[PDB]
Amino acid sequence: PEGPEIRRAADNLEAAIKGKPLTDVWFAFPQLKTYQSQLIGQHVTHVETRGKALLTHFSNDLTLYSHNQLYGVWRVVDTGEEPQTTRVLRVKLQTADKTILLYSASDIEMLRPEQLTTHPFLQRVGPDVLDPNLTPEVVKERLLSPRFRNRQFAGLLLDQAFLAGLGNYLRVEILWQVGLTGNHKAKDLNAAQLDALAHALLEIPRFSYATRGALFRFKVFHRDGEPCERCGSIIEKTTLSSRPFYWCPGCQH
DNA sequence: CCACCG
DNA sequence: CAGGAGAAG
Ligand SMILES: [Zn+2]
Repeated sequence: PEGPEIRRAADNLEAAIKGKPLTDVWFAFPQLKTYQSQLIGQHVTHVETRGKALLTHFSNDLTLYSHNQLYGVWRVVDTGEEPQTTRVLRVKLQTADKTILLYSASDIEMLRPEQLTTHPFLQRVGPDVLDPNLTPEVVKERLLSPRFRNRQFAGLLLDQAFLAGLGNYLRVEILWQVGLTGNHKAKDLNAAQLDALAHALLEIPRFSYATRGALFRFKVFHRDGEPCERCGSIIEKTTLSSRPFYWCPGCQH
């Protein structure tokens, strides 16, 4: 689950419980139990996302930080319901009609307002690809900036200090869209390619967010052994940056 | 380069 | 049941 999927989840958490008084609050972790009574009768004011970090803001200036990594997932249920699952329950935020449940995530903590800028992940993250205020022109500047112009794309497009919310499927899909392998740096692109990359870094995540739940589809991710829809070569699966990697040898260079 | 499910 | 599927030491 990458930025698009986390923002879709956050939207569903807001539809379920934004603004509604909490009738019960439960945390599995011993260090979070102290906040249960403190949050009963408060409400979620909004669910913010910064890339894959999810920030559940409450009406008393606390914010729950959660990060699902590769395995966490939120579920929305009617209050009192809890469908059988083998997953470990980590957070329950309950209101009169709907409850939200966080399963499996291990990175969960309660933040005071000052920590929204000093928490180690929140301090390092770059601009979010789903932020409508972030433009292709600003992404082009970021690519060409001294800080990032010499970085290889293979790792750059996984690094949340560059653009928050990109993960491996988005890396693979963006590089195929612009015809590039991961072994390039922004300093070496021509202006047309840089512009194409800047646009794709925003437009593919935004299209996935809008339509994965003309609709988003994978062009190469998990399509090894299939013909590329652009040039017909057979898509390959390898590893890149210690993660799987999908690409087309006929049209990515 | 710690942390559910062929 | 070792190893595959976001991020930091
Ligand atoms: Zn191709």
